[PDB]
Amino acid sequence: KPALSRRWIVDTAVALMRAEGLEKVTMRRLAQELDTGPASLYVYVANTAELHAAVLDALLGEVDLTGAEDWREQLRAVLTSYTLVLFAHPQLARSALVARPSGENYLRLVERVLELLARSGAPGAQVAWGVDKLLQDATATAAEQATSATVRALRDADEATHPAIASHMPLLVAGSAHDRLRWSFDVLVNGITRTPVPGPA
Amino acid sequence: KPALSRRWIVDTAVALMRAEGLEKVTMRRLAQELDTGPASLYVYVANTAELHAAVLDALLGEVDLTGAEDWREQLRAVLTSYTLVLFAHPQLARSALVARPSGENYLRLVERVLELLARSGAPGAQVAWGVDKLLQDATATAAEQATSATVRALRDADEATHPAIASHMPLLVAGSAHDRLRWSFDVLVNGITRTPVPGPA
Repeated sequence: KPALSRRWIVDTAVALMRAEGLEKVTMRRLAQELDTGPASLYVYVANTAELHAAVLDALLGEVDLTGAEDWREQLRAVLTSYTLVLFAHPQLARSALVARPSGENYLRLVERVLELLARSGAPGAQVAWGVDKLLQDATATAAEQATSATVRALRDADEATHPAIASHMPLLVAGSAHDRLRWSFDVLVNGITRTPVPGPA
Repeated sequence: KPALSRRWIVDTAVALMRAEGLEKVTMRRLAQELDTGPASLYVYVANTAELHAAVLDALLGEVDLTGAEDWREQLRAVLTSYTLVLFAHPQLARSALVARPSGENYLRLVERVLELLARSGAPGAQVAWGVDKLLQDATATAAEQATSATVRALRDADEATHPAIASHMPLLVAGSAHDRLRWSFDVLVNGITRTPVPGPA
């Protein structure tokens, strides 16, 4: 008869993942693990993605929101360590696009990314929409990591029929995921700081 | 005894999705539908994500690679219609992060995005890495669409404990998915055109 809590449920999910994978972390396997039914757990975590999000949140307590002073380089460091936790758990990146974390560690990540980005001097609307974009970008890139046919098809596209593709090969398919992430960080920071957020559609 | 082909398998997947959803489009339901076994299909489509990618490719024949002359506005139009097909099929966006399409329609989308982006005058490395980023960005945003706890937690963060969050509310959670996508298109184009791609790590 111990009382069911959100904390206990997620601590159990975390332990289940480390012991058995994450493919094993289902609401039914968790209900069984807590000697209760799925309906009980659903009041705390509403679905699989909320549950993966809570587990991701837990894992984000490891990331350094202190340092490894100025803002762009330290921004890049936090976004990298966020990304490195996602690369360790690509299914959590995949689920984070369906439902983002909402626990203390994620709120702390966001507070910090916002703090650093804000030092750029850019207007507040751009820092607010920007940190969403910097987070979504790392998450989308970690999503693509193994838990290619496109690359083959691009190499085989005919210069005659697809001249823009031929024109841009080998670079269209070149670079490490690290190289691409070094580049889109700069692309995004440069764009975020320079692009005003318009009013309502 | 009709001969099995990639085209036939995918045309069947497409018909199965329209009739029954997409949750129903599995390799086993498809093998059954073609009076054959899963092993036969795997030579053509290696997994679920390759299969979703082929179905996404099919659906991309609808997108306008003609127009709705100059480059930035027409770029925005193609990326929008790509995005609108993804918003209709969010699980295809989700799977497209795991395995991108590789068929004729996707190669045509890429050829065209590349053509338009290239008119910016930006160096070729930036147009090559840029169209990947413009595509990944629309795909990540469509992934987040329903096939929030974060928003509640941000509204409830204490000014005292999370001042950067309070500072950036309501905008941190404001805007339509349309508003956000109008903005990141500009953010990305502005950044892509202005950020050189470095050499090897």
